[PDB]
Amino acid sequence: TYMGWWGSLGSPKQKYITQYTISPYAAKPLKGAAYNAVFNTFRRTKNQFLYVAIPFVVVWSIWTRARDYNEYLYTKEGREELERV
Amino acid sequence: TYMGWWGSLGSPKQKYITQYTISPYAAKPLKGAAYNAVFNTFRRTKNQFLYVAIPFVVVWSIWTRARDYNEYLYTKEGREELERV
Amino acid sequence: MPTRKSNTYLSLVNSYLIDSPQPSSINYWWNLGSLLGLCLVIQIASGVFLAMHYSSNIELAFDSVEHIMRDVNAGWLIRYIHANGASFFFICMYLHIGKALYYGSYKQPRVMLWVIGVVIFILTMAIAFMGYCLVYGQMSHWGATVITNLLSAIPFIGNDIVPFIWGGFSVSNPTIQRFFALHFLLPFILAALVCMHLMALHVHGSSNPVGITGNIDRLPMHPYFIFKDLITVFVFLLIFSLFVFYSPNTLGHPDNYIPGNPMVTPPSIVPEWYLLPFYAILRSIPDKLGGVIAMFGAILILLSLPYTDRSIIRGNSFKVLSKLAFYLFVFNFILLGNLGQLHVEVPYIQLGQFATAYYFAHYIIVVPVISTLENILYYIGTQ
Amino acid sequence: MPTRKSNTYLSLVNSYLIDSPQPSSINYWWNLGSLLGLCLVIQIASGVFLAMHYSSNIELAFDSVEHIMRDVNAGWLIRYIHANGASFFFICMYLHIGKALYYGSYKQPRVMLWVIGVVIFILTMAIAFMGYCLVYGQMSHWGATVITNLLSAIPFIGNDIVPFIWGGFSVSNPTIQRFFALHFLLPFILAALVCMHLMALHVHGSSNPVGITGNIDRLPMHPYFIFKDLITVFVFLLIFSLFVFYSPNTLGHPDNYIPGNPMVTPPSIVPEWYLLPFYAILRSIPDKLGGVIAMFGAILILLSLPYTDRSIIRGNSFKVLSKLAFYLFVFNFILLGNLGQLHVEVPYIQLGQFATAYYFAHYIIVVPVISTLENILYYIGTQ
Amino acid sequence: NYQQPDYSSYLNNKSGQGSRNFTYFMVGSMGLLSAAGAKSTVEAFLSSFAASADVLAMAKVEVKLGAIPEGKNVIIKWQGKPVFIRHRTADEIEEANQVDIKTLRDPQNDADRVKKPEWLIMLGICTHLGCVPIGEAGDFGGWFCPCHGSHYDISGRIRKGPAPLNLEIPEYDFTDDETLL
Amino acid sequence: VQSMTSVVKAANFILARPTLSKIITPLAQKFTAYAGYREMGLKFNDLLLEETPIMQTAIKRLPSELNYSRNFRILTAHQLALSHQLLPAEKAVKPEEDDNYLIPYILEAEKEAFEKAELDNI
Amino acid sequence: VQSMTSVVKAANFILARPTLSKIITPLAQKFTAYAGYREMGLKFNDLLLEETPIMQTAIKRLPSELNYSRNFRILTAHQLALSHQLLPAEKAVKPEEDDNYLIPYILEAEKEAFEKAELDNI
Amino acid sequence: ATIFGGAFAFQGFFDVAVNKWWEEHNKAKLWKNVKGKFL
Ligand code: HEM
Ligand code: HEM
Ligand code: HEM
Ligand code: HEM
Ligand code: FES
Repeated sequence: TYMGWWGSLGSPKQKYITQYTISPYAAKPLKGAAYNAVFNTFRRTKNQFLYVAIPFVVVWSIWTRARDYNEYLYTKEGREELERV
Repeated sequence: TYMGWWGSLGSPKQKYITQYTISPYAAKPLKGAAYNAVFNTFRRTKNQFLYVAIPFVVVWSIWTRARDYNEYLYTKEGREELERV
Repeated sequence: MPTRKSNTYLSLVNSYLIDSPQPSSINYWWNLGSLLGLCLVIQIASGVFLAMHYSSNIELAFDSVEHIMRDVNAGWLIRYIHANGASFFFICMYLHIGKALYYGSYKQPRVMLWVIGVVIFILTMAIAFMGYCLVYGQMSHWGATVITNLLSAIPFIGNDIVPFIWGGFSVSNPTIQRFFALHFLLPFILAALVCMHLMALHVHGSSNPVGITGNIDRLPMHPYFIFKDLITVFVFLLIFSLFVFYSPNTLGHPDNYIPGNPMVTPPSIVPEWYLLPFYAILRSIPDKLGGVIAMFGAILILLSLPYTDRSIIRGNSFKVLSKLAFYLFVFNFILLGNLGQLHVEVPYIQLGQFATAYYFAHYIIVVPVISTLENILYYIGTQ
Repeated sequence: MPTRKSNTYLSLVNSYLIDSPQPSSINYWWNLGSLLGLCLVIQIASGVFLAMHYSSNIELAFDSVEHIMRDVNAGWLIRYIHANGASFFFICMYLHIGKALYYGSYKQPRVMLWVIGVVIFILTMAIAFMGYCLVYGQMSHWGATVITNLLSAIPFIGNDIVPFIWGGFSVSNPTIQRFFALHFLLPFILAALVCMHLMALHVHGSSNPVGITGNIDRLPMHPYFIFKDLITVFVFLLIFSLFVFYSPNTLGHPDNYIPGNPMVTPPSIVPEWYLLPFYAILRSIPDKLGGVIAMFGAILILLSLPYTDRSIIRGNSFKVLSKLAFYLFVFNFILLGNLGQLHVEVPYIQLGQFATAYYFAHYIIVVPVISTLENILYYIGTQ
Repeated sequence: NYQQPDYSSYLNNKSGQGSRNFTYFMVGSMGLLSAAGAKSTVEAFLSSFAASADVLAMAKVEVKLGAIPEGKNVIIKWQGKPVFIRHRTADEIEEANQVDIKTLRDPQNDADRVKKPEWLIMLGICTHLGCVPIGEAGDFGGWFCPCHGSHYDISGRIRKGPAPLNLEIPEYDFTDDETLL
Repeated sequence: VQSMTSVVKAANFILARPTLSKIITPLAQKFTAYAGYREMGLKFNDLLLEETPIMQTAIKRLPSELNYSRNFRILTAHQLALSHQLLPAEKAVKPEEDDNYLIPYILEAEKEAFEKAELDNI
Repeated sequence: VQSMTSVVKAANFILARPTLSKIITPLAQKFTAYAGYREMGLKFNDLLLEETPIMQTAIKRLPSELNYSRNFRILTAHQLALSHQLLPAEKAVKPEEDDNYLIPYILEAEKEAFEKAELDNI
Repeated sequence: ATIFGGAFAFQGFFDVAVNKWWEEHNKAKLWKNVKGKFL
């Protein structure tokens, strides 16, 4: 398999890396939650916006044209065009 | 645990024991089925009979006594003894 | 590695069926487990095909059963299976408990396994009883009524729990509907318990008729004990056919074919045969609370058994006195089952009290006393 | 060893919940799995409490549901839980498929898991649909009728399979009763498939939002991703309560509260929202057999996805074009779902045909072409 | 190495490739007997899925026929699906007299779609997404499928819409003021 | 389960007193002969419940020859139970060969365990 | 999954032709810049799907210094994704450092596998 | 596979054997043989 248990997770020989951390009780919880959740969230949204906007814009433009045409067909002035279809 | 897989079943160090056997397709199947199923089965029943018969005899004697007493109670002669109980 | 080991799913199937290192000296009794599993399938299988036609409404339960018997194409077959197969499920379960009691399959390395066993037993009984209540015959209805009335004996909560069970003020439509739902369900909880049973079996393996360690000579399972499982399965199915097709109502009670009527109690109330022993115990104790406690103890004392069994040697195959005690216990259990169906009469009340006394005395006196005596006798004889 | 490792059952619980080495970089999306399990419990739990009052007979199904709503003590709560919880089950499952599609959770090491995923999806749909048929409202009955009529399009066996599905000559009492039985059952088969899903996950572990191997930096699950799962679970339950207690019928269709009447069809036939996309695909293809084949392909092609995705890099997080393609596919899927509930009209027939065309084109053209193009672009860029 | 135990008595008398062939024979016989038994059991169980005797008896149920206004469309409940018994007047018969070998997904005429114009029998279930058509909204003058707007001709032929076929005609026979299914 | 320490305690409680010895010992030999394990080649100590840490230690501390003889006797017993046949009288284990070979090691194991328990509760 | 050998074949097919090179290569650099993996400390070859026998062999045959550098870069990427932050532009992996260090070993593994497959069907 | 087809051979063989032995053992009792007397 590609993932063992804790003793051997399949990681390559790892060496020269030092990891530091502090106790949760000694660390401030939710330090910059107020500032982070605004500024960093806006940064993430800015980075990922176009990928969700361009597809959304295309699909919603297609949906809007289809919906508007459908609304137009079922009206007194759309009767003839509905009949032709 | 007390039973590992095939490589290490927990059996002590075993040594000097040679196990011979012949293949099927080269042995008489049901070699002594007819004679054994009679003689050996009778031998096994003979050995194990008393253990089943003495408890069975005791329990069935108790049951027979109770059943006969119950049948006797509900008769024109058992009416008085039934009333006394 | 072979596909039967590399793939996790096939790896599990292999560990349990194809390469499970079973001991080489196991009798045919060790096949009962497979049968039980087979029966669990059958109970479910036929069961799932009865709910497709069974209507749980109280005014439709019995008519729906008769519709299954008379109108559905193979409905008679499905019902007779689902019923006689439950009877056979309990036959095989009693044989599987008897085997575990004779051979010390409940002793140290497998105590955990034994515990799940007991739980399964308890759970199964519920299921069976509950399913029986679904037929809503005379005996069905009045069995439900008697059960709930006895459970009404809990010291303080008793008066309040019963309406929660009945879903009303007496066995009625809500009771039958909830019994149907929980009866459809609890078999799958029992399947989970059976999976836990198999896990606790696989951790330490199965025992031997000789009791001694099997590790010295263990056999695979695919060519061995799978083809023994087939003998046992086909014998089971042959007897199951002799019952299902010929005399399928032998194990049942005729009064169950009279639609339930609360205003007329039948002459006698008896559970389905396999619950008769415990029912007898319930009647042996006069107090209702005493009776229910004594009954549930009659089921739970199997848990105490692995600790009261002070035997140094696993199993009875090599023990003189313990074999006599075991067979006496088995025949007293059959006597309790017999007294369960018999009316509470002059000799039978005392006989049932004595039988219950000895049934509990087995576990709490005879097994420890006999095991200790035989340990001492073994040591003295060899010296 | 600690009790949480020595004991077999606690060892399993430890392997899957306490010590499972999750990657440290997993988003909140990886919590959806847990939610689904929780939802699977809710659907079961609440579900079992509705079978305790639901009467499967055709002339009592809708009235029995109304009895639950108006008469049973918390019956309204249990029904709303069971319905909106199926809707949320499918919301979470669609999110769990969307995550597995965005990050390459379906790629080489986890294909089996992915396959089980798809099966689960398939199975769940059936369950959900079958459960809907139990309400036997107008929409319930007519959805059942339309599904059966379309399934009658199999070349030869179609004319014979449908009467087996109906148990008669039209959606009637046998159909509803068998739907109730299979609907009560298949959730437990789905629990088994979920356990298989979990084993196939455990064999290789879960992926990362970065896609690269997590073995370099993994964390236990008990301190981490359990209290993350608690956040996700409480958000789930908070929204679930916003729905269940306030506007519980928002996701349902009003016509389902009109008791089923075979002689008067409702103005429009639409499944519950979560099945709308596939329904749309079904109406996009004119031929009934072609429609059913395309519908089932719309799900089964997820199996083809792990092989058509020719990307050397797992996941979309670091891929520009693939992210545009994935979001376009997601929005087209939502468009198909929307078209599912709209009438067959002038623009919408063509729009649904194009939407289905691109839905399949995603898997069979866009994923392979885009993945290969991006592999080439990556290699050229670094050199 | 050493002296093996003598198996002479245990050895089979039969040929080397023959005994394994016989073993194959019986193992395959066991497998195929088990397959036959499983087939029998599975068929027996699945046969429960099929229509129970009650449903079969209820079907093929005669309908109380008789005099009714000409052109009025009566409704029945044979085999669950609605039956649109219509006593179309001579005007409908004359209209159907116009043959149609084209512009019809299934060219047909009252010659086969009805035994007599005074009593027309036709199942109301539509073709695509079977639904009960409206008895007077048909674009062709007959029934109309509201779900897709399909129009059913007075003869039951599908004129417009997503109809995959024409209005199915039940297998009901006619008699003296009675319907004989 | 009963400890070999307690089993031997009771056995020596009985054996020391002539009346109980005379009454029981003939019954002990009769019970051990009727037990039927000797007909399968097993000595008494082969029957002992191996699945305990004390007993596992006891076997793990057996000599080589006794260990191999025990392995062969257990295998022979398994084979005899497998084939539903017994050793002839001449090949069965005689009463004098049932020599209680493993008891001393089990007693040593229990002595160690009991001292450890006592000192942990010093 | 596309074999790396095929990826390099396509890449050299494009690069050899000056028109396709002049068109794609600017888009190639732009695409690798917009990909966003460099801001997390990852080189391109860190993203490669490790869970394959060929790739696993390639990793197993890396030099020690490259192996440790890869381990640290992967760990840093995991930490950054965990804390929802990106490296500053001065610390991000520059285009020149995205040096395709692992491709030679991957190509050697692919060559060995393809030779084995070809000879197995000789 | 050939298991599916072969199962038909045995099923049909036993089915026809029993459905030919049964209406011979019971021919005096079945309906189709008694209906003549009451017609
Ligand atoms: C070990 C598990 C089970 C046992 C031991 C068991 C046993 C029984 C028994 C003894 C009855 C009495 C039926 C009679 O006397 O006519 C019964 C009834 C019933 N059981 Fe089961 N059962 C099990 C599981 C299931 C399951 C999984 C289902 C799923 C539907 C089910 C469905 C039913 C139904 C519908 C009835 C009603 C009986 C009838 O309508 O004839 N059972 N069960
Ligand atoms: C559906 C019900 C059950 C199933 C499917 C099942 C399954 C099994 C299987 C497959 C075996 C191995 C074969 C054998 O030893 O016979 C086994 C053994 C055993 N059965 Fe069960 N079991 C069930 C219920 C029970 C119950 C209710 C008890 C006791 C109350 C029990 C006690 C045992 C024990 C202790 C063993 C171990 C036997 C040994 O190792 O010697 N079982 N079981
Ligand atoms: C009751 C329904 C389901 C349950 C309980 C379930 C369970 C889980 C769990 C516990 C995880 C690990 C946590 C996570 O990765 O989010 C997981 C991941 C996953 N889910 Fe499911 N699953 C279900 C349905 C599905 C379905 C229907 C699909 C696809 C059609 C699917 C695809 C996956 C995949 C591929 C993964 C692995 C994610 C990865 O490693 O990146 N699951 N699932
Ligand atoms: C993942 C598993 C399941 C899913 C997704 C699911 C989903 C659904 C859905 C959507 C409905 C429609 C109800 C409505 O719209 O009012 C329904 C109905 C129903 N379900 Fe479930 N269900 C599941 C499992 C179960 C289980 C285990 C039971 C056990 C009894 C159950 C019992 C019922 C019942 C009785 C109904 C009838 C609806 C009513 O009376 O209101 N379901 N199910
Ligand atoms: S109404 Fe759906 S096709 Fe006739």
